[PDB]
Amino acid sequence: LGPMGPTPFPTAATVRDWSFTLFDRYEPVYTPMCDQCCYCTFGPCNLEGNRRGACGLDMKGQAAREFFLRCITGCACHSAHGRHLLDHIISIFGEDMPINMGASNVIAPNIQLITGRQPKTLGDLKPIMEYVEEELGQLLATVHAGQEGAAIDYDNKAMLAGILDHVGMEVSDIAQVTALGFPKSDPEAPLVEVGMGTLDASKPVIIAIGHNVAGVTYIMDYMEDNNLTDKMEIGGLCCTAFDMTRYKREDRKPPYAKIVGTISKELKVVRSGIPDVIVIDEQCVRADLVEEGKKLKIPVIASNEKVMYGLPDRTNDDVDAIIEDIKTGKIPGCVMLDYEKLGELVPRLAMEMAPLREGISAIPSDEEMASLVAKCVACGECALACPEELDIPDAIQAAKEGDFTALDFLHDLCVGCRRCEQVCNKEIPILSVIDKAAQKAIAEEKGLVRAGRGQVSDAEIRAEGLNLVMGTTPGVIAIIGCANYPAGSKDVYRIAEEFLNRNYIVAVSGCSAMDIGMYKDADGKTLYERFPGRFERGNILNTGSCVSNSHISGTCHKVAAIFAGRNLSGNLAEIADYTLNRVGAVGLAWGAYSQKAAAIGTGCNMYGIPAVLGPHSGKYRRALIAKTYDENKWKVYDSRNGSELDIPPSPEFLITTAETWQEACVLLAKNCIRPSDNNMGRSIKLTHWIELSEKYLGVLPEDWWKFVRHEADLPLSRREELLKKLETEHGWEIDWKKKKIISGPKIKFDVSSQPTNLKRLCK
Amino acid sequence: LGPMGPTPFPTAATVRDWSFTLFDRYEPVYTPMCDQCCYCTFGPCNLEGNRRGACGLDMKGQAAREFFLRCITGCACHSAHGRHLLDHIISIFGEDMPINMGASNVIAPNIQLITGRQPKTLGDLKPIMEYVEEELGQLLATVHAGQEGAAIDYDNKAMLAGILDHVGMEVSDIAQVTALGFPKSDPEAPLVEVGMGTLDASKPVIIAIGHNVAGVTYIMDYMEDNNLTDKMEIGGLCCTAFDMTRYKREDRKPPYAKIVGTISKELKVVRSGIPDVIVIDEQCVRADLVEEGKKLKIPVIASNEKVMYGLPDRTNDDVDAIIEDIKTGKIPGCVMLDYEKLGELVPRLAMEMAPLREGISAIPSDEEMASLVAKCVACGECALACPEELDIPDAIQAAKEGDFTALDFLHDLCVGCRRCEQVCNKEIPILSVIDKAAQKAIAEEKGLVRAGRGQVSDAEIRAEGLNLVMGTTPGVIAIIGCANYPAGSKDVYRIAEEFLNRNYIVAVSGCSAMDIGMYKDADGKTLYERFPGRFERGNILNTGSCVSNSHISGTCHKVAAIFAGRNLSGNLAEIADYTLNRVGAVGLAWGAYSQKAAAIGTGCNMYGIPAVLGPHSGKYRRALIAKTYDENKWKVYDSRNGSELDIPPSPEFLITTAETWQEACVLLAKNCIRPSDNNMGRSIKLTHWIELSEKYLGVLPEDWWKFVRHEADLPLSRREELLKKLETEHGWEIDWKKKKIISGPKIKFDVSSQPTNLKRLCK
Amino acid sequence: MVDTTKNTKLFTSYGVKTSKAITTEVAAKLISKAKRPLFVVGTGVLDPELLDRAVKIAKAKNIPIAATGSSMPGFVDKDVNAKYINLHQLGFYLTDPDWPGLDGNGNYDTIILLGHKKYYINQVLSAVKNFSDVKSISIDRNYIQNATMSFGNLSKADHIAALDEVIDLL
Amino acid sequence: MVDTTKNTKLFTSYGVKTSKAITTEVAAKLISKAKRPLFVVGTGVLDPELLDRAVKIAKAKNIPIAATGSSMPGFVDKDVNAKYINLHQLGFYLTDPDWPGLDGNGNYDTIILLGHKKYYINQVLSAVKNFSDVKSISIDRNYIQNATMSFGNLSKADHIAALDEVIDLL
Ligand code: SF4
Ligand code: SF4
Ligand code: SF4
Ligand code: SF4
Ligand code: SF4
Ligand code: SF4
Ligand code: SF4
Repeated sequence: LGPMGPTPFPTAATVRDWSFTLFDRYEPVYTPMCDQCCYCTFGPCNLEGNRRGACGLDMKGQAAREFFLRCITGCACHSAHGRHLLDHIISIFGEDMPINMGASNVIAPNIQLITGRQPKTLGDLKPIMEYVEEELGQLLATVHAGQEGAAIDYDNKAMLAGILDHVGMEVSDIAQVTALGFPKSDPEAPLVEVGMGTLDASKPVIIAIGHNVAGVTYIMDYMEDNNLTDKMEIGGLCCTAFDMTRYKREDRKPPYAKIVGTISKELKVVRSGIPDVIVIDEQCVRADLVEEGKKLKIPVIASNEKVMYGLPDRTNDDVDAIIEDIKTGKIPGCVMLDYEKLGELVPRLAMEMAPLREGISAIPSDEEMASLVAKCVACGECALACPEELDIPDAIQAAKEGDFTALDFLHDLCVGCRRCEQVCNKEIPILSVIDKAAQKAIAEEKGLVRAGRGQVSDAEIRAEGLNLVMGTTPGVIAIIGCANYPAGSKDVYRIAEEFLNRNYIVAVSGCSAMDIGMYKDADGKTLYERFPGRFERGNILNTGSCVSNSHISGTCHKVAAIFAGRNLSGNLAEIADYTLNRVGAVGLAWGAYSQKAAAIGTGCNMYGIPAVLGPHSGKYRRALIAKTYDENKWKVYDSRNGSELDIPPSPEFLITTAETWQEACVLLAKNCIRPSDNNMGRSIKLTHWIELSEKYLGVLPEDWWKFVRHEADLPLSRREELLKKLETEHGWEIDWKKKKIISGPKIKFDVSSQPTNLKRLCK
Repeated sequence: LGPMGPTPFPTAATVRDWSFTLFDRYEPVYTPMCDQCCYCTFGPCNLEGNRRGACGLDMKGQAAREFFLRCITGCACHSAHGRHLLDHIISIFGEDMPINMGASNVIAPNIQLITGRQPKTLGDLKPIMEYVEEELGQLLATVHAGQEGAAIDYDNKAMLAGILDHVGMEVSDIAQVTALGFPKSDPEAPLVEVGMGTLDASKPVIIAIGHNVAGVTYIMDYMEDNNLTDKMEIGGLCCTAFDMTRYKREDRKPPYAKIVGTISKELKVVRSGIPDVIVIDEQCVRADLVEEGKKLKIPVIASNEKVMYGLPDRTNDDVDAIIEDIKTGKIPGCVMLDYEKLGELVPRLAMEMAPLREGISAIPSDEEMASLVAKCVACGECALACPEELDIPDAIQAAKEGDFTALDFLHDLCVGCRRCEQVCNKEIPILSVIDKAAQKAIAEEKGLVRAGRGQVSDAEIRAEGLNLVMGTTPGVIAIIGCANYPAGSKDVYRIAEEFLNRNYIVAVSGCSAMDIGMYKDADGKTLYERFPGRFERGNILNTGSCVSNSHISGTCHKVAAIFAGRNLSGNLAEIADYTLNRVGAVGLAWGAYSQKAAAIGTGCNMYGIPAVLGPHSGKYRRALIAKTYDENKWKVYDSRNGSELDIPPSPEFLITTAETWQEACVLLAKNCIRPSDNNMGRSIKLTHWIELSEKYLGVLPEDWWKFVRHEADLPLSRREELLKKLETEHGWEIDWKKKKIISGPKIKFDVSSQPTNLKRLCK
Repeated sequence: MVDTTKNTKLFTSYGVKTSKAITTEVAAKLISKAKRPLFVVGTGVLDPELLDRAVKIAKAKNIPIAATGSSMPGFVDKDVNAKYINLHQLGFYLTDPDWPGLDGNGNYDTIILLGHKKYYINQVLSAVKNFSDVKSISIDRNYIQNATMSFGNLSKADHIAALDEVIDLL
Repeated sequence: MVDTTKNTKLFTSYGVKTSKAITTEVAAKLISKAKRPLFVVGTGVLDPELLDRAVKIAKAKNIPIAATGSSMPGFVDKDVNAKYINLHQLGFYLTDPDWPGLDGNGNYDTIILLGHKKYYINQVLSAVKNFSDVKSISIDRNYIQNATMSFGNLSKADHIAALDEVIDLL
């Protein structure tokens, strides 16, 4: 074994020092969802005004505990996914298959960073899952009444849950990529079609919803073996679609499976009537699917123990009997946990069900729409019950005259939750009305998205290191998370295009990749075909599902390893400090709603990676924000001599929520600045940040001068006027005969300086 | 290996049939604690009127999910406790130590029933914790948004979490009893002093709060080795008191440690100033102990990673330095995770701190009480904020005249939650006022409680079998749970005395045993001295902390194995059916508040053991109640021929809540009746149930005639009058010359009949 | 006084939907207009100053009584039709429209609540009002949020005066 | 118009405590009596009518503007003192009494909210009203529960009329 760091297999106590060091600067800000705690029967306790309950826990402790519970729930859903996938893979392919990921010296940066192990076979991932489970259990034991009382150890345990979540995601992704023939660090992954307008109603259509791909692989194996690829359409919602589109795609051949959309599309697709059978696996699946499929005669087949849906368990019955029972209407679906029989039942069920249910949908006709629109009274309940705050009464009133453009506009912003329909005393299917009004847009809804490339190889990172140093790549922008967007699915596209035009590195994943790939320019090209898919400036790469997010974070770890020679094994604090002080990389979850997104964000924070969330994420009850005005907060140590060093206030947050995509763009541009940047990197980052601020907020930033330590730290195009602004408004002394800053900056420039947040790394 | 049942190492799918069979009769009843769901940022969603949220989950699904989360939290806190304790025990003693627990053919009935494993060494419990952990993770993954939709599959997963919790408790108790020298099936466990008046203020006082006795074991070792037993006082709150008392008590000698009380006493003792040092470990610890010890100069030392309390981590520092820092007031405590250093620091800290904090307490003097009582203006906020609904304004108004009897009455009912003080604009320490008013009662608060006896031996069960079948023991009453009582800590004592006078079998555990042992009769004797402590009629036995509850249910399992020769290995459905149809045992949690109590109740339900909980438990959001008026609900199969058989409606619930202890007594007496009873057992059960109903409700039960198949099924002293009541009100034909029932019973008597709920168990 | 609506304060809330605070006139009208009411009483009615009030209310309209808990011994002497039932069992049965009732003549439409605890009756009503259509009138001294209509927060003497006023207006 | 209290309906509630529904006279008095008010403005002010109404309100009483989000371009040409700040940051900074403010003269005591989303401003006010002592007046369309005082639920024309009537009493 090689050199091991101070923290192998961390626990709550083992990472407390680093977490408290982080919280010293980036203090937690709690935005509680309630004023009450509803945990034990001593309550519910009122905690308004930071009052304490019957157990002594105050409002801040309750908010921290709620966020910690969210984080551990997300960590438990990637870990359970990882364990189930790894167990199936070991059962099928054997437990001695060498890990096949690509071309990198470090295969599993997250696993090696946390546990210190260096796996080489699929059987060597088994212990890591045992650890990830064991610690997880301990963490859940803290949600009990009477456990941790302080609100800071809850935050520390949340960061521990985040890093464990990243480890579980890495394990799952490695297992599936090694076994199921996913692309291996391919910078030329095949382009797959996305959108509701891709599925063809002529052929039977199968819709797979969930995250696991174990059963979908059997389904597509049966479809290929029996030659039904051209006679049947297969589509996926959520990340399971990405998993199908990566399956057996290392040959760089276009696939036949199609991605339908994100979670917000699910009900809409069900209301369209296009699906002839819906097979659900587990995570991110609407709970009212049978309640609509029974009306539209769409069978529902469950394939997981996590989500059985209260359906009859026909695992031991014959496929023909189940097909007959579903055909004759006895049951609306079934639980079929046997993958071999499921992979035959699903396509056969689609084939035998398509002719009997063609032409049935919930979309109203012209006269039905006219009557439904004329039925409304404008009572305002639907607008109150809309999560996205959509002007539904105004849209309906405009549609009364015959102006159906308002509902067409509302279609993009709506997330298809039908929560409005349950508060309408007139019983108006508002979601169906909006869908019918946007029928044309739905028909012309197509796009291209690049398949999951896997993890970033060492060669690409090494090539991009020079670009980062020489000030040609301003930074790294990751666009991940869910699809609970506040203003439709175009904001992610706008942000990605804006940052790609400025030669950033954009890495996407999850539903955000789907919604980015749904829009084209005048030439009818998406971003994926407009920009290359490598890891370099001006390129947008797709890692795949949420379990590939680890790769993103993992990439940052390799930057600390392959460039500074740092040891990865069990060295979380050192690598996190390096990443926080030197690497300019920001994540963005514009529509995060699920606990998986919270766990991913917390794990990214513990690795030193700041993230910007959508406004809805303010309901997560925790952010990490720094006090810019407090000059004593921004002080570090010098690794050369142990001296006290000053750093500019960047990044100014670890987790914060933006409100509009323009503010998000400005924040992402600003928070890519790091204290270790050389002159060229600082210059390009300042140029882009100032230009974006002028473009979107209309003013020059009020704190830009905090990042100007050298005359070569200013934009080339606007250097002299910025020097004049420094001299006149601040009194800095500038050598006007040499265009040099004589004096005035608080922090001098020293590229050889090594900032650090850990005292034990000095001298 | 031997015979294995159909369900070894169960999962969510493997126990769905038995869960659905149980839910067919005992339907779940949901009593939601809230009208909103707040799990993801799509919400909070209003679900009033059984409406669905943005994910399609309705109100019933949300209530089921909340109860399932409570159950898995409790299961995770006994499992984490078990893993930590077992790891420490293996590290100290080695993993090849034989499991010695007493005289029983089956050592671990729960483990053998669930996993089908026969562990013989402490290293053979390690895989079982791995399973208990691993499945646990999957269960937590269901708490996510977009997971299981139907509420019935949430109830099934809750039952799975309950049985897993029982397995974890069994592992915990096995390890600790084997290693730490606890009594082993000992029917002569030593008596232990309990109460607030036991502790002596003239000596240094250590107070241990928690559940595990790993560090306090080192503390007691240091105290004994250095000969400080007679020079100091050591007391325990919550289950750690029971565990520290049982420590090294295989010799049947009186311990020197004392038991202070339950959780409701914690703040009270802190307000008394009696403790000189407080050491906190884990579950059931108030979160404001430091906020009071800062005022009263009481150091608070943490000893677990679960509960660190935001204190400085001085694990690697010298004990003398920590003692000096605490003495000089720099810090109010520290995290001391090193057991060897903690076991020395705690007694030394108490010795060095006792002389410096004598005579300091929060209890007011006479003039201060006069001022505080005269300050109130009777605004009614404290009564509103009181969890137990106490008439605090009336008590204070009565005390304004000098009548302090109302507060003395209120002292027993209060639970030490300080919630009133936070809503008093006059800033009156109401809890301290009540404590001072009841100082005289507190001074003489003493009692005796029998130490934890471990698990019930085989010989005692075999001896009690004859008494059960010859109508000598009416049934088994388990009294477990927490101390969130609605009307003080005397109702449990009254129930236990009432059922002990009628020659029931009373088994106690947890805080309920503590509160039973606090009351005496005229002769100044507690129940533990009035009745013997073995498994026999008219005897009360104590199993210890709530981790010993796995013995209680476990005992029931042995009843199936010993007398019917049933195979235990992986046979949950068969053993549960046997227990539900034949064993007359019922449990009672009068003050259940924590998630551990919910998990224990659910696990008991999955084993066929009905439970009655206190009124506060209505906040658990789920009960299991049967439809007595639905005659088609009560039908079973006959094992001899597979025919349909009718059974009387008993038990009528799997888990319910009562309002007063008299109603609880009536319900417990009624629900000990089982279909597979001979004449004598049914007769004695009916006699006791009818007498208790007449005594407490004042009327004869309206459905008694349902449990009458034979003239020998009636009470001996009231046979002819009941026969007349049957004849003149229902039309039954009775042979008045032979005192025999000719016709009228719906269900005939057949002692050879074998009722069952599983058709696969028939011919 | 007669107000019974001047105080509707709460410590914790179940949601945005709350029971309507009504006066004695409205409560008497609702009780005397119901097609099939049930008087669900708890142990708190055992007060010697509330038990007679409850008996008079039941006698005025011949309302059957469900004596939940251990309040049955207070109705043996009085010539009323009172039956014992578990409050949780009663709440479960009320949501079933196929339950014959305490006399076999079917289910009920409105219930009257007196003498309960604020945290137990609220929990039972949390199921009754969400999974059924049975209306509830709370004539207790605590403001029950989960009922359909309820008295305000009243003192003991004020509650008894309001009950007397309801009795005289029945 | 004058009535901004007749509609305070909500979908979900944070708890028992809720903001007071005030009228235009009370809102104008509270704005004009504040010692150090801050006009926290979201991007919903970009509506031209709301834009000039907010500009007039800020001009009338000399109130500095915190243009959260991307609403700064609507104040570049208007002669007001508007500065950009993140709303989540601003809410964090408000709870610290040692924060110099947007001009270095100290913290504020009263904030005025106009043109936000009811799920974001409510989340920020959840921290502000629980971990500080800063009062909030919501002159927006929606009933903000987490504020201290707020307008009712009004339509666009009703909101414009209410803002006008406030501006005339300023
Ligand atoms: S956190 Fe959610 S469930 Fe708990 S009281 Fe608040 S709204 Fe109700
Ligand atoms: S956990 Fe604490 S705050 Fe929450 S309900 Fe129980 S006693 Fe109250
Ligand atoms: S809830 Fe129905 S009736 Fe009311 S405004 Fe909305 S669509 Fe119209
Ligand atoms: S279905 Fe669409 S319009 Fe209706 S409430 Fe949900 S998001 Fe709003
Ligand atoms: S989990 Fe479902 S019900 Fe709960 S807040 Fe999210 S969308 Fe609403
Ligand atoms: S809250 Fe204080 S002032 Fe009000 S009634 Fe209670 S003790 Fe008296
Ligand atoms: S401390 Fe006691 S009296 Fe005060 S509110 Fe809590 S339980 Fe009631």
